[PDB]
Amino acid sequence: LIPLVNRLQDAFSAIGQNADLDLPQIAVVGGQSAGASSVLENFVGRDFLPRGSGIVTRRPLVLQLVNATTEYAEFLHCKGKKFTDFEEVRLEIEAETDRVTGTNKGISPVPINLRVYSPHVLNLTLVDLPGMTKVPVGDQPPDIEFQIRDMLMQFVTKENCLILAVSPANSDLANSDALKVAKEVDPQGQRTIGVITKLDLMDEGTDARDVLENKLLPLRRGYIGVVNRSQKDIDGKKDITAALAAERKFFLSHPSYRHLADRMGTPYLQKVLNQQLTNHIRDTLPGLR
Amino acid sequence: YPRLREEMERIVTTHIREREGRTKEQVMLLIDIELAYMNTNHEDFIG
Ligand SMILES: Nc1nc2c(ncn2[C@@H]2O[C@H](COP(=O)(O)OP(=O)(O)O)[C@@H](O)[C@H]2O)c(=O)[nH]1
Ligand SMILES: [Mg+2]
Repeated sequence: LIPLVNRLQDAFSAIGQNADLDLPQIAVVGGQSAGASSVLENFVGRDFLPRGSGIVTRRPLVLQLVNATTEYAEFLHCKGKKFTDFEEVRLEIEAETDRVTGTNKGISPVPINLRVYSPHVLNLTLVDLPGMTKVPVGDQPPDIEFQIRDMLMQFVTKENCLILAVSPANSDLANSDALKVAKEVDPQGQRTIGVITKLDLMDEGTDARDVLENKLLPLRRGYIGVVNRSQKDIDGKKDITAALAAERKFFLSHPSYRHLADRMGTPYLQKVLNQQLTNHIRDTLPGLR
Repeated sequence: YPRLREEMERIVTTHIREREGRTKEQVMLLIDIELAYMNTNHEDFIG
């Protein structure tokens, strides 16, 4: 079923003018290879982002959804071309990245603007940022760490902006740069939500049960655990439906997560973000009405 | 108490919003009343 706040965007689309909801911007932040771009991919529901091991995200991708009757994408460059095949979108993203950054692992602050039209996508804006690193590699100047942080500090330091802190499960939580940034810009935990991405790669004999129960490093809004497609599966062209079925099997099966099964997965993350967004319009509805 | 501060501020601001919708009607209606009739009986050259 369609949640009410989506039904509103459908209605305002039917009206066609002079009305729209005011929603926050969503930013995803994490360390390199954490799995952030597989989180945006899962959330949107279309496999159009470049993904894989190593530096991939070299530029800020400002994905802007729009509600419409037909599914397609477009860029603010290559004006007028309507992309109905998202593989072309993915290749265009890679080509646009290379045209500016170069091929020797360069990083640039100039954002890439993409707009996606689809039936039930409210007007949510999503931002993808290029990870975080400590040691320069390739044709990267020594001070790349500060430039990447400075890129982050232009999005997560604004209000009206949710933050997803993405952190791998097979790396002790104390090392996460996502939480460090979220804690620095959102000390009270008001906007931050935590995502734990690689629960299937835990070294045999360990788990993240202590982190999923919000005990080890208490965060106001809790932690949500997800399992995405491995490198082989993405190279094997596995469909999202199979990935979701696998995620459900994993959480339902793992002995340490059976009692948390109903709070874990991508769909639950969707519910949490729908409730979060629904609660940012409550005091504005009287004006719309 | 983050939950209680959040709710309390949401409620008091939603109320202030529902009242802006009533405060602005009487300002429009007072200007309309100013346009309905021309009263030259006081504090004017003729009066
Ligand atoms: N097995 C497994 N691999 C994952 C999971 N999440 C992410 N990965 C791997 O992480 C790799 C890189 O993730 P990526 O999306 O690039 O994170 P980014 O570097 O922030 O873009 C992908 O190739 C995935 O195969 C997971 O839940 N399980
Ligand atoms: Mg990335």
